[PDB]
Amino acid sequence: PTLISLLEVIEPEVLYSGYDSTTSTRLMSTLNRLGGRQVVSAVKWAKALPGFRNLHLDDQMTLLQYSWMSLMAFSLGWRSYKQSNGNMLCFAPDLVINEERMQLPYMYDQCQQMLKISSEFVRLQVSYDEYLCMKVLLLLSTVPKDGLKSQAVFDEIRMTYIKELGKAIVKRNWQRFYQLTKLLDSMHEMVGGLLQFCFYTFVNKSLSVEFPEMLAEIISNQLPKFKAGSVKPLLFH
Amino acid sequence: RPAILYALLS
Ligand SMILES: C[C@H](CCC(=O)NCCC[N+](C)(C)CCCS(=O)(=O)[O-])[C@H]1CC[C@H]2[C@@H]3[C@H](O)C[C@@H]4C[C@H](O)CC[C@]4(C)[C@H]3C[C@H](O)[C@]12C
Ligand SMILES: C[C@@H]1C[C@H]2[C@@H]3CCC4=CC(=O)C=C[C@]4(C)[C@@]3(F)[C@@H](O)C[C@]2(C)[C@@]1(O)C(=O)CO
Repeated sequence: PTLISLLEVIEPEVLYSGYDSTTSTRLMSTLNRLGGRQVVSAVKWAKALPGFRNLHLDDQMTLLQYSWMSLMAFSLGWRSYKQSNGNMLCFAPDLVINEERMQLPYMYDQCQQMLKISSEFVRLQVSYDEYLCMKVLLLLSTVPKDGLKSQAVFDEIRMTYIKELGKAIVKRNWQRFYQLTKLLDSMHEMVGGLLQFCFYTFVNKSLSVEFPEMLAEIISNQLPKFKAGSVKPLLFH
Repeated sequence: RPAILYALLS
């Protein structure tokens, strides 16, 4: 039973937004609603990561808390790549963001950078096995500045998943590896933008943007810790 | 500290 095929089976299928595509604020207040469920599904995916359950409770709370946006963003890139060849933002099959709702206020800004991730997938022609393998890493790419409460366990699991990207790349070695680790690095760079934009809409209550209790709790915790800056991303460069 | 997230892994 092959790891890479096993990844293929657990990867979440895409949620629908179930949206009435007939306002700059509903549009955001929908995406958060959706997002909350995605995070649910990404947690079930998390539990069903080989070796993930190896990690200690806190660390799991943490890795998810820290990389959650990242994974969400990454996969949105994948969708937008496979679905419109980089052309629109595809959140769910019903909710496609074209150039018309990009002109929706507030909104141009954050969405360029969601398309820029996808742009990376375009330029690089990433295969599916590759995608899966990297995403596993994003989960293990964002960690506290002050160690991890199972640092040895981690380092092993993280390595496992790299050797795994090795196999995945070989299937399609070692001039290409560079490029993708440069992309795995530049995620923390580009996600850090969305996370900000996220915290804005969150605490500036006078924008009447809604986030489901799921997202609510994770952000309200994750917010102060990230604001001071207790977070070091594991890079390759 | 996040309630739902927790009850997931616990
Ligand atoms: C990526 C490089 C180069 C070696 C390699 O093997 N790279 C692929 C070549 C081409 N193929 C993939 C097709 C292999 C063909 C052989 S085949 O088996 O397919 O016949 C890999 C291979 C072995 C790796 C070290 C060890 O891991 C352990 C340790 C992990 C730590 O975190 C950081 C330090 C250290 C020493 C690692 C550094 C680096 O990360 C190395 C040199
Ligand atoms: C610009 C930020 C980044 C946005 C997120 C980008 C990543 C993402 C992918 C999805 O497919 C579903 C929801 C999310 C997780 C998201 F789209 C929404 O939840 C809204 C979001 C946080 C944001 O729009 C807000 O902070 C608005 O509240």
